[PDB]
Amino acid sequence: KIPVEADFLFAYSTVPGYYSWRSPGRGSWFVQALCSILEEHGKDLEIMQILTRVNDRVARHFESQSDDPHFHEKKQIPCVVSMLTKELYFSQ
Amino acid sequence: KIPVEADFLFAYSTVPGYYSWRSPGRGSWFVQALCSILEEHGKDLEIMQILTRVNDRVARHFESQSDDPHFHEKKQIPCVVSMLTKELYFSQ
Amino acid sequence: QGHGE
Amino acid sequence: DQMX
Amino acid sequence: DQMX
Amino acid sequence: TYQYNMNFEKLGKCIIINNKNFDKVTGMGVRNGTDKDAEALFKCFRSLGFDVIVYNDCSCAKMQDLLKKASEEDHTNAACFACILLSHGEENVIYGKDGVTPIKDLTAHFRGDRCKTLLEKPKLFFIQACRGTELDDGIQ
Amino acid sequence: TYQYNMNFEKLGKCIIINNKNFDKVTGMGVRNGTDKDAEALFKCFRSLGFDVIVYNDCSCAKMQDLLKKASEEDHTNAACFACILLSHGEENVIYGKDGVTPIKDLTAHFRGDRCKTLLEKPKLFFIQACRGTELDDGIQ
Repeated sequence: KIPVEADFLFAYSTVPGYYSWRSPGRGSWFVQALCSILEEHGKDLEIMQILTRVNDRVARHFESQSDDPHFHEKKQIPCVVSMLTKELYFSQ
Repeated sequence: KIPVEADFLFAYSTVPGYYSWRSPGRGSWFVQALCSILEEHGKDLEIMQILTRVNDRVARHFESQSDDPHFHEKKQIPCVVSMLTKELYFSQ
Repeated sequence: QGHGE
Repeated sequence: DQMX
Repeated sequence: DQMX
Repeated sequence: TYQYNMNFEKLGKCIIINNKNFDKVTGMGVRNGTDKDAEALFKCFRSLGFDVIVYNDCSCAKMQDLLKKASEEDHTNAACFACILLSHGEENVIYGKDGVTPIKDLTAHFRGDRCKTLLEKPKLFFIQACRGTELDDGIQ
Repeated sequence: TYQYNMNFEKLGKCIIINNKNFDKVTGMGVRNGTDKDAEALFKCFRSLGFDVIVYNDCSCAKMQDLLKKASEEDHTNAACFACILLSHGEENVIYGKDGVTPIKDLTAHFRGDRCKTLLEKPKLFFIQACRGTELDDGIQ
């Protein structure tokens, strides 16, 4: 028997309760980060290693820009939820 | 700047909305599995590798048993939520 | 694959 | 077993 | 930037 | 014994729901920049080996049907499954062009007891959407 | 680098909250088998190098205060922080002996802006508790 909720993985762009940022001219922060990491390590790193680097990239390389001081210089951290039972490599 | 919600990791015994199992004689399934994996790999595997193995151990090695057919032969899968920005090793 | 500290 |  |  | 078996004919199916324009009734604005996300995602997942298809401005009913139908396909020869959601959203819910729908209902179709061909195979969901209205001011 | 820096005077603090007995008014029964969990966790995290402290049958106020004070201590010389919660629970909340308290509020104390000596350091929370009343019948 295998739990029916097993082997799922949710890669959220942000943590519960928070906003998620998107730059109109470059796309959302989360996707920009995900694609740059996958393009460089998509075939040689385990999925969690990849998403962990995505968390770091989003957390460090981005900061909101707005006229309204209320939304000025805000940060963001993605959220990975894993119910996986094995390591995942996109290859071989 | 670093996001205030960054660098947290929540290792839940079960997924949102579900029960979590405990044996009065051996302890909770999740704790048994976690200690078992940590005792053998706590100092040589990355935290996510450890928790993924815990996920698999809880999912495959346990099944509930109750005189009540309603709570008989039930399964469980843990839930790891990560906001970590780096890999975590307990050694060195 | 290969994970390594 | 019991539930938590 | 805009929020989603 | 610690890695998912990827020795399958296909890596798997990948669904990208790209919601840019929403019904005036929802009050949600245009998600400028989501086309660049969708295209960049298309290339990356295609490069990984996924058979990806992009669906634009889906209604809640469409998204539901999309995932339900996918969960009913034969994944016997696939290594896994992936779904990317790009839209406005709130805690536990994502917007279709006509309103919100539970993320839980979109993914439940893939539970082990509802999609036998993906049993013991990874089911990936990437979600770009708000989950509330809190702001992270950052520190240091 | 891609790994958390572990070159600190000590690995860190490990707080274990072992709730076995609850007030009658909560409707929660005794959690037989939890002492065995706590004992095993304590030995295990001590072996890893954590300075472990075990609390028992804590009220909601004690749990909140205990974690607030830990977050106000100086972690400058520690690599990380670990907290293990053993108790009854419902979605998003955990039981004290006299009631329920949000998990978010217990962990919020260690946010980057409220516990600067743990900033950029991993903050781990292991939680053994129910999160609802759904049962997983399993498949295969």
